Amino acid sequence: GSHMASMKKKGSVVIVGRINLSGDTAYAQQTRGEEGCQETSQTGRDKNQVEGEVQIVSTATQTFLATSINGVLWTVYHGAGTRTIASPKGPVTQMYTNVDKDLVGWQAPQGSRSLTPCTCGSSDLYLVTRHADVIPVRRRGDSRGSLLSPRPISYLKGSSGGPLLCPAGHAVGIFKAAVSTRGVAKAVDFIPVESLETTMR
Ligand SMILES: *[C@](O)(C(=O)NC1CC1)[C@H](CCC)NC(=O)[C@@H]1[C@H]2CCC[C@H]2CN1C(=O)[C@@H](NC(=O)[C@@H](NC(=O)c1cnccn1)C1CCCCC1)C(C)(C)C
Ligand SMILES: [Zn+2]
Repeated sequence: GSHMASMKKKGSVVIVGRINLSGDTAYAQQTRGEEGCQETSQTGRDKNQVEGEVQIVSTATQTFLATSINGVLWTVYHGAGTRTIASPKGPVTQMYTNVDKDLVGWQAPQGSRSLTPCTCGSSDLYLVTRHADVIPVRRRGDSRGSLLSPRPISYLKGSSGGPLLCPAGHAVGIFKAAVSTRGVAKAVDFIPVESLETTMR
């Protein structure tokens, strides 16, 4: 048995900022502070204006990224689980959930802009991090790329759910995991955009 009246609900994922890629300079903007984020996670009611393609999102314990592609805001299952996302009308249920792909998605919030999937086949990629660094990555397989400049794994913490882009700024993948050796990230693992496209039909 258990006491049902005291069973808690998981909070919603909350948009707390964005990585601004609109100009000549990439930079992180915060749109909600910690107290606001906590309240909004509980109510699921977020009246803030959303802008841009890459959102900074938070659960109760973690902060990471979510990326709009083709009208869906995507992130990683290992970060978001099955959580709703906060919105002006209250919590919004996931439109896609796939633990096997490590992928989730919600309808893209009004005001967001979407990336278009890459069609050029370029293996010269750019990873956008949660601190708005744009890091060159050479594609090494369907779901792997090598960092041109290896970094401590700390550099990539919080970037899960962010985009890998081709030279034309189209979406190639969603960053999911670092391949690390003695704390140094030499490569990255990602969910290829073709996998998102199959999920969408
Ligand atoms: C991302 O979720 C994030 O931004 N999280 C912060 C809290 C909000 C995070 C970004 C990492 C820089 N991703 C992860 O933590 C992923 C997820 C994927 C499912 C489990 C976790 C683990 N993870 C990783 O990136 C890990 N990497 C690995 O487990 C790789 N293995 C190794 O690096 C390794 C090293 N020595 C011996 C054996 N293995 C594997 C390699 C094969 C492909 C998948 C990843 C860590 C260790 C956290 C970087
Ligand atoms: Zn492209």
